[PDB]
Amino acid sequence: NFLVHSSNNFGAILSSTNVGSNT
Amino acid sequence: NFLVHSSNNFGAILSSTNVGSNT
Amino acid sequence: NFLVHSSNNFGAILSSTNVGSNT
Amino acid sequence: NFLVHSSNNFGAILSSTNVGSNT
Amino acid sequence: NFLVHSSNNFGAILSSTNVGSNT
Amino acid sequence: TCATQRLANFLVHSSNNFGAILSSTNVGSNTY
Amino acid sequence: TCATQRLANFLVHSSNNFGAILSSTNVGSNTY
Amino acid sequence: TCATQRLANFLVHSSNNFGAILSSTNVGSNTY
Amino acid sequence: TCATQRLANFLVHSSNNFGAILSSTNVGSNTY
Amino acid sequence: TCATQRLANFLVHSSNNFGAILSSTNVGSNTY
Repeated sequence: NFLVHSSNNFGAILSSTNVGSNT
Repeated sequence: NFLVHSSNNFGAILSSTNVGSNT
Repeated sequence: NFLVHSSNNFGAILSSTNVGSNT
Repeated sequence: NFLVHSSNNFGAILSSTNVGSNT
Repeated sequence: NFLVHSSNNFGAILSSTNVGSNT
Repeated sequence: TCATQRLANFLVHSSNNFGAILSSTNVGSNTY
Repeated sequence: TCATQRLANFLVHSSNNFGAILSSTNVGSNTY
Repeated sequence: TCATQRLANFLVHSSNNFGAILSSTNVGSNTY
Repeated sequence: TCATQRLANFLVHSSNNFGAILSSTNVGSNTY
Repeated sequence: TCATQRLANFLVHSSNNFGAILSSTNVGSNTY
């Protein structure tokens, strides 16, 4: 399909539900 | 399908539900 | 399907439910 | 299916439920 | 199915329930 | 890269949070 | 990379959190 | 990589947390 | 890699936590 | 890799934790 590669960065995620791609 | 490789980084995740891809 | 390899990093995860991919 | 290999790292996980992939 | 090999690392896990994959 | 702490105090209070509350105080320590 | 702590005190209080509360105070120690 | 602690005190209090509370104070010790 | 501790004191208190509380103070000791 | 401790004291108190409380103080000793 669309062949993703994030190569992202973060931090101090809190009380969320989803952090990242989905299919 | 879409063949992902994150290569991400984070820290100080707390009280979340999901951190990463999903299918 | 979509053949993931994370290669991620983190730390100081606390009181969460899920940290990583899911199928 | 989607053939994952994490190669991740962390530490100071505490009072969570799940840390890793799931099927 | 999806043939995982973690190769992860951590430490100072405390009072959690699950640390690792599940099926 | 010059960095140093010499601080006296700090207080925190919260009755019953539903969410979370951080308190970070570090020096020079890069965090991934 | 110059970094050092010389600090006197700090206090924390919370009745009953539902969530979490960090308190980080480190020097030069890169954290993954 | 210059890093060192010379600190006097610090206090923590919490009645009954539901969650967690860290307290990190380390020097130069990279943590994975 | 320069790192060393010369510190006097530190205190901790908590009535009845439901969760956990760390207290890390190490030097140069990489932790996996 | 320069690392050494020369520290005087430190205290800990907690009434009845439900969870856990670490206290790490080591030098140069990599921990897996």
